[PDB]
Amino acid sequence: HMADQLTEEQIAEFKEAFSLFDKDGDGTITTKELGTVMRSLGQNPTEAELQDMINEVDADGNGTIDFPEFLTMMARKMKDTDSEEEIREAFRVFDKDGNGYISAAELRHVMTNLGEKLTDEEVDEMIREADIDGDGQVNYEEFVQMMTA
Amino acid sequence: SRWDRVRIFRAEKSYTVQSGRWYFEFEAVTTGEMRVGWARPELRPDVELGADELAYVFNGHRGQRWHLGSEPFGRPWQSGDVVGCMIDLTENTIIFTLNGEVLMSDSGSETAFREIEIGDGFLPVCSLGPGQVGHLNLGQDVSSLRFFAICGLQEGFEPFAINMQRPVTTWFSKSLPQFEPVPPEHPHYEVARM
Amino acid sequence: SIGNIMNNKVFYQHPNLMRALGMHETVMEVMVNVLGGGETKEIRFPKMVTSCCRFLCYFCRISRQNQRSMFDHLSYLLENSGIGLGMQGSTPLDVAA
Amino acid sequence: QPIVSRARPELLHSHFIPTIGRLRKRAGKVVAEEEQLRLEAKAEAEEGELLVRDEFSVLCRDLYALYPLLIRYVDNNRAHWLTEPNANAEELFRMVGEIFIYWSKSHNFKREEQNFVVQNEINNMSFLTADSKSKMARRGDRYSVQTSLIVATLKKMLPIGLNMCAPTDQDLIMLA
Ligand SMILES: [Ca+2]
Ligand SMILES: [Ca+2]
Ligand SMILES: [Ca+2]
Ligand SMILES: [Ca+2]
Repeated sequence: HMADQLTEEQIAEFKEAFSLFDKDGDGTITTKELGTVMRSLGQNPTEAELQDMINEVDADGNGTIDFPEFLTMMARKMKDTDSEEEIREAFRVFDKDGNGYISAAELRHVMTNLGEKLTDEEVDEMIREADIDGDGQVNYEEFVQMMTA
Repeated sequence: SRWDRVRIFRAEKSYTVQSGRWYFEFEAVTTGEMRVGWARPELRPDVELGADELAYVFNGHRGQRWHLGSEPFGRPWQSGDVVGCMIDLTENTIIFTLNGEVLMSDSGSETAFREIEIGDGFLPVCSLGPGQVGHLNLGQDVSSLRFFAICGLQEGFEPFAINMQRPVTTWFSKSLPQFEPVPPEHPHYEVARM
Repeated sequence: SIGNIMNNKVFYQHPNLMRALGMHETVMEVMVNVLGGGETKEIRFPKMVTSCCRFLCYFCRISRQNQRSMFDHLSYLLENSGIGLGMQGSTPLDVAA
Repeated sequence: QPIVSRARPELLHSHFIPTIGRLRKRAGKVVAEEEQLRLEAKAEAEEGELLVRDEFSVLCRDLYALYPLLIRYVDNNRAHWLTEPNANAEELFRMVGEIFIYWSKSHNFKREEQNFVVQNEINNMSFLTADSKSKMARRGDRYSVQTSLIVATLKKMLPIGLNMCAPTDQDLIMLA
């Protein structure tokens, strides 16, 4: 949903961008309006591709781009940036310091913040399971292949 | 010829072991191409030991272990060296020792083979190349073994023929061509009765 | 009026305010009145119907709470979707979907 | 390590036994302090838990300065000890056995040993494969309990201990 993907500030910024394209203010983006801003940016496209880049996001097929369609375009652009990198943030939650390894103390820190509590001994049980190298720290490579700590 | 090169010696199928820990020795009188290890009862006489899945052998000529191929293992032997072949069917491992010292691969692996399925069972086996002489000691006389006490006695392994009256009957691959029926499942040849 | 609302940043920044104002109820009631009259022989003012339906579809995509609010009228939309096949574009069946 | 291959049997009694005995009593002294801390739980036990960690860390350093030499010496003399029973060899088994028991019981002992190996980049694999390389022959490369010298030395000295027991004692061993 747009509320999940976009914040109030981003919606305001997109509206200003939409108004930059819509010099008329009627609420729709025509080919000439889209072509004008492209020339200001240096590009000189033809109407054949200019229509194509409108039809690619025009939902109702009226031939013009309104704000609901403009927001829907930007909502997809924000969403599809992250595809499978969600494990990177999950790794950094356990990795407080910022290096490439998860320490037992760092695993204690996240477990302390979470509801479940450890008796300072079973923390070694799952870290040695995740850490195959046996160095006492779980790196990023060990975390993605199998997640226990 | 291709066939009068390797002579395979194995125990009789009636001595097949499917449980327990067993030990026997093989003395390399010569230093050429000789292989020793454990083989399944369905071992084929015209195939080199370890070239298929029916045998787990150690090639002491150049320090290799053979099972579905060759990979380096241990060190080459010398004249008079005794190879102690140990199989553990409780842990599904095979251990080879040379003069009482356990052979190791290019790692910390103290066992030549791991996770071996019992299935039909295993039999002691050895193969000798052209001009090769070897002594096989299945341990009918426990005092005759030269390195069983050094490595194998304290680990719970027993001689393959510890309590047996007659010497273990052995079968050898005789390189005399014979006519046999064409197998119904032969990969290359099919016979149709019209 | 629908176009101006969908061109307003407040409509997207404050979905809860739009829900409190009953904007989706008001648009739905206008649509069904047109669909109610001539429910079998002919649907008139098709552009108004597809404008209201398109508005409600974008209304659902703003937030899950808006989507849940329109879900409460799922049966109400379905009973008016029998003749919505005649109109092409955005239909009450599309709003239900 | 290369020069131990020519060591004489007299080094077992003259040098190795007195040295390991000092390590054995040091290990017992530290674990005695460790159990003293846990019997009286306190907020001050942390101030002192670091002390035994330091004592375990220095102890593990001493063990890894002697065990690689001891392991190679055992390999070149285990055959003689099994062929002819040796009182000194049996005594060495008790010393390495008690150190292993201390290592297995103490939680800090395992932790400090693991820290010592990884921080000092101890191979723990060349110490066990040097003889194979001397004879011209991944999973836990950083550290593994299987390749730990504290347990590797015991497993090499285990046949010496089993050689003391008669075969009639197998039933008693299972009961114990
Ligand atoms: Ca315009
Ligand atoms: Ca449009
Ligand atoms: Ca870290
Ligand atoms: Ca690691």
